[PDB]
Amino acid sequence: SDVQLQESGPDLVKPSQSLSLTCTVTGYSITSGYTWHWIRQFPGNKQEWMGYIHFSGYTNYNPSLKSRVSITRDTSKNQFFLHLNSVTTEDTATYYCARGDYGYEWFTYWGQGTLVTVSAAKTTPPSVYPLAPGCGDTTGSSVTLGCLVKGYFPESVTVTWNSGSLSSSVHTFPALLQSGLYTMSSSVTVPSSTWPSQTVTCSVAHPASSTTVDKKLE
Amino acid sequence: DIQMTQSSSSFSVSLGDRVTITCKASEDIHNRLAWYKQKPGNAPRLLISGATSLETGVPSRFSGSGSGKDYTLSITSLQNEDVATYYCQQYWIGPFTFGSGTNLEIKRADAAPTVSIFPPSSEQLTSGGASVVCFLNNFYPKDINVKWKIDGSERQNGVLNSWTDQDSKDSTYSMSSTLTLTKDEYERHNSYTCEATHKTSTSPIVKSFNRNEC
Amino acid sequence: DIQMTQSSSSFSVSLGDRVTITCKASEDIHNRLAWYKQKPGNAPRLLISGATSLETGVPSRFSGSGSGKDYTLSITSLQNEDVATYYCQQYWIGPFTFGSGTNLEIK
Amino acid sequence: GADGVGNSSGNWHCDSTWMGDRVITTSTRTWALPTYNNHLYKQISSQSGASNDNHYFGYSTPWGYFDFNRFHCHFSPRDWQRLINNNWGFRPKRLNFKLFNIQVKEVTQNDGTTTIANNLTSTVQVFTDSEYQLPYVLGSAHQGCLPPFPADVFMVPQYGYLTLNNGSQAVGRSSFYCLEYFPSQMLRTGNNFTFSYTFEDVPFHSSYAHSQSLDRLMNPLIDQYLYYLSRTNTPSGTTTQSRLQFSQAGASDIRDQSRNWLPGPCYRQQRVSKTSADNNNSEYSWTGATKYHLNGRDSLVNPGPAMASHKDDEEKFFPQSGVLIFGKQGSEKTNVDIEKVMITDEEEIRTTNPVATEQYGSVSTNLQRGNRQAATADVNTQGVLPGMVWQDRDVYLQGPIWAKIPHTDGHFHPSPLMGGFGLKHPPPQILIKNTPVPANPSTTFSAAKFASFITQYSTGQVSVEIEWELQKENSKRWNPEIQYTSNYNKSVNVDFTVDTNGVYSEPRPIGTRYLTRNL
Amino acid sequence: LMGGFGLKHPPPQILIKNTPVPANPSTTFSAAKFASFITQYSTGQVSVEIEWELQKENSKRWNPEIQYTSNYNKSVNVDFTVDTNGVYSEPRPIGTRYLTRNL
Repeated sequence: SDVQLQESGPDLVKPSQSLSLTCTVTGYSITSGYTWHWIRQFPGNKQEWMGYIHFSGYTNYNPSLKSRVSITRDTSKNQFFLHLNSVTTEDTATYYCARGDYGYEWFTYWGQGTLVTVSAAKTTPPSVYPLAPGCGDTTGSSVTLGCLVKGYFPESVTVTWNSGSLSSSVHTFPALLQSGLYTMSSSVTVPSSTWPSQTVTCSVAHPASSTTVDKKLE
Repeated sequence: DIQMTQSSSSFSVSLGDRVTITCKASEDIHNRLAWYKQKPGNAPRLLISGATSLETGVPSRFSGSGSGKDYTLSITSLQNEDVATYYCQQYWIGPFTFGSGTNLEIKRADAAPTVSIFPPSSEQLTSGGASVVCFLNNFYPKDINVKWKIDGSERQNGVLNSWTDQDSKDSTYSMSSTLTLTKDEYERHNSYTCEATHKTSTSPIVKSFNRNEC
Repeated sequence: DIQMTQSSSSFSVSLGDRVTITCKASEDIHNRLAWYKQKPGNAPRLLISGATSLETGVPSRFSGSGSGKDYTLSITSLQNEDVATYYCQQYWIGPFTFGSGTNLEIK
Repeated sequence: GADGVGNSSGNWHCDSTWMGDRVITTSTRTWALPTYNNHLYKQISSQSGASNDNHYFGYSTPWGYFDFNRFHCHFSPRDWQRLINNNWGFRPKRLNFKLFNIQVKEVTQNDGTTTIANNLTSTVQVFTDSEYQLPYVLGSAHQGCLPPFPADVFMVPQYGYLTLNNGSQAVGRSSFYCLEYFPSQMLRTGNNFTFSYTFEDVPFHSSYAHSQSLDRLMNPLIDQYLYYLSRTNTPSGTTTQSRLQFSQAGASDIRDQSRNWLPGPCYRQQRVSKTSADNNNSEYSWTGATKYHLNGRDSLVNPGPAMASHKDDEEKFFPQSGVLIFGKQGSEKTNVDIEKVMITDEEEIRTTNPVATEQYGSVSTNLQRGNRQAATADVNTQGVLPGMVWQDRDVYLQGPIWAKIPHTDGHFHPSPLMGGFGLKHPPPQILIKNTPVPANPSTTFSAAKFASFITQYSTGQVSVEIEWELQKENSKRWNPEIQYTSNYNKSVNVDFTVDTNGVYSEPRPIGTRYLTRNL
Repeated sequence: LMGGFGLKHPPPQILIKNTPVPANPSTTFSAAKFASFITQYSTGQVSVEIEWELQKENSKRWNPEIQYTSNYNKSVNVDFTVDTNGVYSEPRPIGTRYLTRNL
């Protein structure tokens, strides 16, 4: 899998509100060629094509979305924008901007994508708990530690590890919803000779609530 | 709208094998069909356009064929980079529509899980909660089972199990299992155990700790 | 009489999932078909009429489509209120006839 | 006409030729026809509750009809342009119609699998209501006429009509016409149905705009000789003392000049502006719109009597229901946003008919006297008056072409209000149905109505050619007239063309008045 | 320039299409463009005959002119023939100038 282009915008939006996203392009000019499109993916998996804006500035939209979508451009900035009004929960998805080699074919370059969640559900920051060994034996060659990130709502948190060892094994477990809230975890394995001895810390960021919590292990 | 249907929803394959994916359209697309590749946590990338033309920089292993309603994407010898989900897209008419996608998991040998149990933190107990966790790392095949036993008796309620996507390098899977109880209930017992049952053995890998050991 | 047959007799689903129910008529109804929802111990309620028109006050999650012999009812994201049995009804000709019903157990 | 199975019942005629005085627009298109109401006539009515202004009672029939009451079913951009650019006016003269190459198919939905095949024998029957004994539907701006673009295949509309009603229910006088009670002609394949018509002396649609205007019409250079009332009172040292003096209207005086004719009539409309801002915020869509009412149901007054849509410098405005509005190819059915439609503009008239949004004039109210100031009041509705003169709503390529003059004890100047040609006996309604096909009957007799027929539909092409007359230009106007042109500058798509996905589309509405004649 | 005869009004373009066949329409009316047709194609033969005029030779050239011949020697395949799997093939391009006229 791979590409270029970057989207930016708010992670959270309240329902009846309008969603506004920006796509900044580098290495190419919005004018002079190609149509720039917007596509979204619901968390399940499918891709849906929202609409596009031509180099000339002409736009075409998906008929489903047409009534509440508007795509515009700022040539000076080399950015194109998406505006979706009357957002609903169904609107939650990852939004991508993409270039279309035009004329005969389609989307040559895609952005990273930005996840947008539509919820009033209330935005809730996670509770981060350190996962340190619970047993009656000292570790062998290496040790596994972790961090539980529980009860947060708008999806997408980022767990970053900091350890003594310049070599580690990290596992980020996919977030799952239960009773209207998300919970996720992450684990790290490091040489036993480097943990109790050298500090390991997990940093959890939840952009939606402007939070970041660091938890030192032990 | 033209509807595109993709054949196998998922395939597992290893580096070197040949894989074929199919896409059929509700109506004659006239070869205005493109194929995209999407890695987990990543955006899609254009492999082929015009049904058979490879995009620049795409390796020769990829090829596409088809006409009318039915098209196919073939990968001669799978490469590690190849793991991803593939989507077909029609640009015959607006609106452009995509297929459901086919997930290709490329990654292997059976591997028993490395299991670890973790008691509730002081921070959570302070707030009145109590979550015990068990990590089952680097195993294969994917199917696995975790049984929670409080003082020897199973516990079915309050469980969250999350599997990771197949590892892009070693092709193994990991799973996190959390058993949440209230601090009140938690302090009503001593031994907490999770039993991991997997293909790699008849006897489950068992881990546990006693609540009065500290 | 025109006979209506409904597809899945029963479905289990949870809040948030999408469900689709089908109804086919012995003869061409010409979109004179309505969908009703019935909770246990409760009477039926009108969701859609004219095959695709939502009744007032019905949430947008519900939608209907179809023509001729075959029609379908879809619920985009199930809600707790959604648990119930759904029946299709034809009013092309008398006597009006109902489908067997599909029981949706949400939880 | 008649023949065999492997024989084309007609060729494809789709030309357009100009003869200097006439011009014939031939045109053929492929069509398809399902079986409606599953072969039965169904009674239909408003929805019990529904606002009174919206009740009705009538029937829908298994019959489908044909229609081309849209100029673009005959003119092609280019062509239209030719016409519209060099002709003081034009009108239709005669026509010829023909259906042919009819073919009847029969679908088979066996389980999860349909399979269409030829039902050679079975027929489609056609019949033209040449005696106007059927509720004339055409002319009602319905949509299901011919595709502007040839290459487009289309579906035939279904015939339905309306009678009297006392709310959602019927009233006796209301009649129920049955389409089988006519002598349909039955076609099988290798069969064609031709028929021809001749229009009746009607007036050439005025396809020109006026250079002079009622008010500014006399000669500047010379003052009249008739006098008018210049002043009433007069300076008496400090105070005025009433003393009426008169003047002889001249150029400077103009507004005061004596004349000979009056602007067309009017029926005031609310003004709305293309600029969201200006417009008062609320729902006066119905409440504020100009209407009229019969038997207690207020109906809307769309295509108001022909009257200019905005004064000088206000192309931004328009009547609430004083103009014609078409959708931009694609535009959905309801509550679509301003950006999805094309609004017609009738400034061209200003010169003779009043402005839709502004009152006709202002008549005096009271009778003044020393102890009583002179009254006056503006008039928002002026019915025809002697000496009035005016112009009818222009036409527009994709607009109606004609309409049937209702059979009444009295009409007044019948140019259809939606614009077009007002015909007493318009092109007769053409109907078509597929003689039913009783699917397998039971061995033992039953006198019930047959209800199980073979599922099947028809198709085949249709052709319509019409001869129009023209009135060529003829002005000694030195300086260039205005003409309709297409933009020079590059564009991603040509106007009146198929996009990238082959979807033909009319960019703008094209009127008819470009050439300039004096008043 | 590509060679040939330059014609003011050359043989008119001949076109051919298959009048569409709307596959099964819905009972209830819709004014949309028809999009579901019967899948089908056509076939049949075509014939073209043309009359060409000629200007015959006429030189007092004594010695033999050059002519276009086919190689005498044996070959696995005849030129302008179908191979073993019936695939006709033109071996070489054949010009037109062989006969020799003086300038």
